[PDB]
Amino acid sequence: SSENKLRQLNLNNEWTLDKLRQRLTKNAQDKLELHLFMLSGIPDTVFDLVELEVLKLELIPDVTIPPSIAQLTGLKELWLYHTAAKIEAPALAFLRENLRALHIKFTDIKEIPLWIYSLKTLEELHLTGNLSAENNRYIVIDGLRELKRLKVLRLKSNLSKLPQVVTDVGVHLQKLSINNEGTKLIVLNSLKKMVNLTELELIRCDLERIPHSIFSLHNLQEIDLKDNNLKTIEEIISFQHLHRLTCLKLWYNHIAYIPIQIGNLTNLERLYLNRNKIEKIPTQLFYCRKLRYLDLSHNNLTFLPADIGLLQNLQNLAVTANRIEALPPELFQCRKLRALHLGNNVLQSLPSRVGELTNLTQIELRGNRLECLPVELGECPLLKRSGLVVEEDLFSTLPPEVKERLWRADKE
Repeated sequence: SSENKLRQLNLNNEWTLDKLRQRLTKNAQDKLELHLFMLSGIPDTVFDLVELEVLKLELIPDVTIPPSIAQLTGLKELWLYHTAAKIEAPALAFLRENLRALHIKFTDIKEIPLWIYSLKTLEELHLTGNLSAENNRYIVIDGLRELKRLKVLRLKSNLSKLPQVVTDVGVHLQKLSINNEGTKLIVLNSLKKMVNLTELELIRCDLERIPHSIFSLHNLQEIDLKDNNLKTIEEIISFQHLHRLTCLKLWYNHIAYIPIQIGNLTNLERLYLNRNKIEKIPTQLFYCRKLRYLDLSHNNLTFLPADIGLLQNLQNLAVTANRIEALPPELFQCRKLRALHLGNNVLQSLPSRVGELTNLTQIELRGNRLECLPVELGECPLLKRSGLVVEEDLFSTLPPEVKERLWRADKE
């Protein structure tokens, strides 16, 4: 049509290849992406960007995805933010055979392309918006069954319950992520069907108690229950049967204590308990002897038990913003430590045994009640001034020789 042609010509003239290349971004996931927003359509010059991996369209009306999309032979992801998208069969056949991730943020069904359920090779789907209509609960995802290659489903949709169609896709799904924006999710036994899941995120779902369905997910490797108003977590006793569980995130809750049965989660390598209300660490936690990452920051801890020295694989330890008076000497038996986040405590001294931390590259000390610093920080071969985060006057207490080598290490 003549009207469409003139509008398209004008858009192409406004979006030269040089301008598009200046707009490209190497994004956080190291992917080459183009983001377009608030335009009248898609400039045809987009499809000369043959290196593109991610296309993001935001708030673009009346969009038609054209057959030249097949020129983007490395396109893997398409993001549609408030952008309805029409397509003909050649462009769709290309997406059906090559697109790996689809993100859609939508206001209502009008912004959901009916062709998305035919995207037979899709591995990830991310939906942000309400999934239901009158007499049509969860219709937006009824078609998930046809996405037989799907590995990752992310929903940000204020769900009262987990839709049955989700639990049905559990044979092949590997990662389920729900961000419920504080809407209480009721799980009630249906989650047990997602036997292939290795990663589960139930974020901001007002769970209050860890749901018992999780115990049936015997392939789980990682669980994240951020911001669910958890006060007690006795239910972790049943995690002892999840033999592949290596990452437990219960951060950002109201947890008042750590049950001793945490020590039977013996395959834990990363444990995040930061931003809770915990006052002490049970000694049984140190039976989690494969721990590499431990974050207990922003709790109410006064001391670290001597048994922390039994965590021989500990590499990153954070206890920021507690009220710890001193560090046990046994902490420095943890020879693999690389990072020690100790800020905003009430430390009065930093033990001389820090010199034994051969692999230390990062130590945050600010906001403590230190009068001086110990010379033995100079014994840490890999530490640089940029990794020693402390007030300048405290840094000055080190020997000039030590201070010289820390400064050099950065500039070398």
